[PDB]
Amino acid sequence: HTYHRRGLWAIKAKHGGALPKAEKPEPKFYPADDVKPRTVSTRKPHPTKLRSTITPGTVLILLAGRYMGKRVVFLKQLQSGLLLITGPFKINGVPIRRVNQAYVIATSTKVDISKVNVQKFDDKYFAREPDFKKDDQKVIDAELIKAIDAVPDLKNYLGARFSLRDGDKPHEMTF
Amino acid sequence: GIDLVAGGRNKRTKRVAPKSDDVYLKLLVKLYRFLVRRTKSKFNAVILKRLFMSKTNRPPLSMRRLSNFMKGKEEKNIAVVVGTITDDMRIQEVPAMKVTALRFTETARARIINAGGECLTFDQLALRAPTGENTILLRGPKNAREAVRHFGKAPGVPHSHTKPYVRSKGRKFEKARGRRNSRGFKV
Amino acid sequence: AVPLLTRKIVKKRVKHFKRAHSDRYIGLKQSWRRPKGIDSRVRRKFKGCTLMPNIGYGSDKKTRHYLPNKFKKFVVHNVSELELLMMHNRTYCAEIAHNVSTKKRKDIVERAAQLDIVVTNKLAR
Amino acid sequence: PKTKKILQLLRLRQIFNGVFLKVNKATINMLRRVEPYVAYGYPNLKSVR
Amino acid sequence: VPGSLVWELVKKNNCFLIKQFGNSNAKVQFSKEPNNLYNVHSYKFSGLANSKTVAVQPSAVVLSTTKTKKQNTPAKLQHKTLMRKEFRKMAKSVKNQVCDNYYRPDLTKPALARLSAVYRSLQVSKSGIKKKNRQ
Amino acid sequence: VKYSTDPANPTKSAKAMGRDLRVHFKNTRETAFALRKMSLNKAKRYLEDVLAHKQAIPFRRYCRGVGRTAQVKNRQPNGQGRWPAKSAKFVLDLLKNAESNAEVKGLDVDALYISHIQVNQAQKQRRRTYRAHGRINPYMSNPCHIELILSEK
RNA sequence: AAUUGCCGGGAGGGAAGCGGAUGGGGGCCGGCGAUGCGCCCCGGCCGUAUGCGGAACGGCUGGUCCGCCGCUCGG
RNA sequence: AGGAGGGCGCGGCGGCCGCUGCAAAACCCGGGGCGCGAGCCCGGGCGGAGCGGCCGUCGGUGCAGAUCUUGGUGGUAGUAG
Ligand SMILES: [K+]
Ligand SMILES: [K+]
Ligand SMILES: [K+]
Ligand SMILES: [Mg+2]
Ligand SMILES: [Mg+2]
Ligand SMILES: [Mg+2]
Ligand SMILES: [Mg+2]
Ligand SMILES: [Mg+2]
Ligand SMILES: [Mg+2]
Ligand SMILES: [Mg+2]
Ligand SMILES: [Mg+2]
Ligand SMILES: [Mg+2]
Ligand SMILES: [Mg+2]
Ligand SMILES: [Mg+2]
Ligand SMILES: [Mg+2]
Ligand SMILES: [Mg+2]
Ligand SMILES: [Mg+2]
Ligand SMILES: [Mg+2]
Ligand SMILES: [Mg+2]
Ligand SMILES: [Mg+2]
Ligand SMILES: [Mg+2]
Ligand SMILES: [Mg+2]
Repeated sequence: HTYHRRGLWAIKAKHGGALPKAEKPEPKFYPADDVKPRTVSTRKPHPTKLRSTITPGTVLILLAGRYMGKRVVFLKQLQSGLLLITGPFKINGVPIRRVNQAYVIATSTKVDISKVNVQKFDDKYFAREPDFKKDDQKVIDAELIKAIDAVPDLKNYLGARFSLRDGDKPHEMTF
Repeated sequence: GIDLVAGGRNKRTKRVAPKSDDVYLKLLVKLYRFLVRRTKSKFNAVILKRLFMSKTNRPPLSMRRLSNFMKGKEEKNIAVVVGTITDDMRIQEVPAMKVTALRFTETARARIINAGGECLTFDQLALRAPTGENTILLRGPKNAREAVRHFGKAPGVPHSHTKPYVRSKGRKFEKARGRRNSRGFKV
Repeated sequence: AVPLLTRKIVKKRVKHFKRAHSDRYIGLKQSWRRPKGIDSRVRRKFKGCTLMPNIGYGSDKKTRHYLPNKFKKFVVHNVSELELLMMHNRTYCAEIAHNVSTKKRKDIVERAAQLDIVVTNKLAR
Repeated sequence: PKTKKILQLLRLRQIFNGVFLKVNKATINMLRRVEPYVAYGYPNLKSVR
Repeated sequence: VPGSLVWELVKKNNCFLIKQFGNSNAKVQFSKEPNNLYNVHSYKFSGLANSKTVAVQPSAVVLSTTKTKKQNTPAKLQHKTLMRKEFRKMAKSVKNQVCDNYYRPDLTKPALARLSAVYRSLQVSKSGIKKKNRQ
Repeated sequence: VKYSTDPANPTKSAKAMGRDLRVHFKNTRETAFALRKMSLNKAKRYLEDVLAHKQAIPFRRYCRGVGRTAQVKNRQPNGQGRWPAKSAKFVLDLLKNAESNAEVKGLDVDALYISHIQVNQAQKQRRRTYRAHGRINPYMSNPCHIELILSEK
């Protein structure tokens, strides 16, 4: 509940802000109606907040899509705000993908991914426009299968889909 | 539900425009709507209101009243009436007066001009006196009408001098049994 | 052209006020008539009865009289009446009158194509 | 009619309308006549603010 | 007879005014006269109630403005110019005879808008519409 | 003349018509309903049987106060049926007209069936009857128009 | 129009019709819904100044257009 | 109950602006819309000769009732008989 504009300072931004007078900047057709021109908007929409239970290397259950119920490891949160996930593709067959923060559930099981390089993966990599994608996927699992093998039973856990069964109350389950 | 009368709306009525369709009067109203918006003058506000008034609410004014209301104050003072100036034969001396009115009779216009005065329209008074400075606002007799004589208390109640509505005048038209003691009573 | 209207058109009632009991009698027409009987359920506004029009149903002033294609309609009878929409072609559309013949409809439709005026019934007749 | 008039002088023309009344003998006896129509008490700073 | 007086006489009914859909909120009004840039029944745009007026009609585009001292003489009331140059050169002349002259500067935007529509209308007249403008 | 139904096979069909025929409309409507898709030869034998009191006509509407016979028990389980002779003879005459119209066209009489039959109300004719206390009442007939189309298929 | 026949469709446990709200089925509609807009190789027009002709605005200066030239080069 | 304002519709007259044998009026339609509404606009059909809108003004100017008038038509009913 912090008041950013609590004080009339405005100078911690532009300390050397004592500057001079501003300098203000044929149609070939006239539209017959006074339409205010559309310029690009100068508003910064304050990027989305990551859920505090999702941290790099934590496990996610997918809630919708063609991979509903897939137990998947979380890697990174992209600039657009979509989480970066991998299956990995060897165990459950889920490739590298970006998923919305909704449609996933953050479990309390974690994996260390510190020595894993996820840098070239970003929003531009998923631009709607494959052999090298197979290589990138191939070189990101072998860096992660071993850490999955480090924890007992984590491999068979990641290779199974989550499902609700008789008598299961999602609002009581710990995960 | 909120306890209010007629929902709190105003039930009194008033004129916000002239009922007539005279284009020259409509042009006067537009001019004086502008003046009361952007000069904030009490004088101009009265002129705009009277420009909406009906014929019986703008009684005619005679020369006798004008030459006596404007007695010594006829220099650097324009007489203003929203109505008609009529002539008066009962007076012989007519001083030089500046008079603005909606209408002049041709005898009143001749009487003013021959005396050295001027007859002005309200579009000319706006140029001379935009805020109505050095003016005399005048009204004719509102209640000097034969119709008003029949108004008030009924003719057959005590202390009433209201005119009855009689088809003729004479000894056989409403003078007995209610008008003297020899026939019944006298109200 | 491209409609200038951008506010969404909302209707408080896309439904007609059919005259009460016009279903019961063949000779009663559906055009609304305000009931005026002393015992009338519809006049007294009992629940479950026929609805009565009132000023609260009126539509937004900014979008009223706009057709579904976001234009306002103007009926023309010849080419000269169609020329009057050339400066308003973003807010007004042209409808050719019902009794205009096929020969004159061709002329109006041609001139409106030159002027970029939209004709709502240009494929008729 | 007497209740209607008093609630007009207190400006309580609608249900769940609220006003501040300063205390004196004149106002208190006005309030006693419209007691069944009203709930009142002594406000604190948090209420006033 | 000034323009304010003429406006009140011709405002109600007129040989050029077209009214439709009655006198409800449905009413739609237009003007048919030349030297009425937007064909709208209003004092600002009226070709009958104004001493100074501009007309932007095709023939080549004819621009016409009226002479103030020739009101009593209709045969010499209109000073007409016919232009067959490029759009910008025509747009410059319209701005010169209407705006820079102080001859109705309030009409310079309606006049340039109408010149655009008239020139565009002539453009498709010589070569038929090959694209529709719905975007 | 336009009938209410087109043959849909005009070359392979024949029609017959009758206007203002002096026979009760209500009786003829039931007779026409009883042979709606009937073959021409079965329709003729059925109508002759009706004339001979061997087959009844089922009365389904316009049936209030009609007796029960058991000759109509098939295709009308309650016995409501009758033998309208005038309405049967009038239809038989139309069937013979359409049959000869088909023979002129060369269509074979066999494999001919009624694809359309219709009874419509003609303008009523006026007569008079006398009642008690010097009163006069209407006494009306209800003639009908009959339309008939035979089709091969 | 009332009212009736036929054809096709739909519904029905001692009325039906009616208001509101959805759904199922049908019948309609394409201004029912877009395909253009800024940057670049091909097609194709002229400033500045001039002679001349008409006709403007303000209250004597300055203005636009057209057709013709003779320098000019950006559209 | 009652009053008033603003509008919708019908028929003339004085004016203005139009339409129509490349199809007017009237009528029909599970056609499409506009208006809170009175109503209006368009589409398809039929029909085959006239019609509309705006301003002003005028009137034999708006129907569900009146055991309302005249005409036509039902159920009763293929019944009473
Ligand atoms: K029986
Ligand atoms: K049926
Ligand atoms: K009239
Ligand atoms: Mg309220
Ligand atoms: Mg009230
Ligand atoms: Mg006494
Ligand atoms: Mg509606
Ligand atoms: Mg039509
Ligand atoms: Mg019996
Ligand atoms: Mg008898
Ligand atoms: Mg007898
Ligand atoms: Mg019918
Ligand atoms: Mg129907
Ligand atoms: Mg008419
Ligand atoms: Mg008459
Ligand atoms: Mg009458
Ligand atoms: Mg009637
Ligand atoms: Mg009534
Ligand atoms: Mg009766
Ligand atoms: Mg009768
Ligand atoms: Mg009867
Ligand atoms: Mg019997």
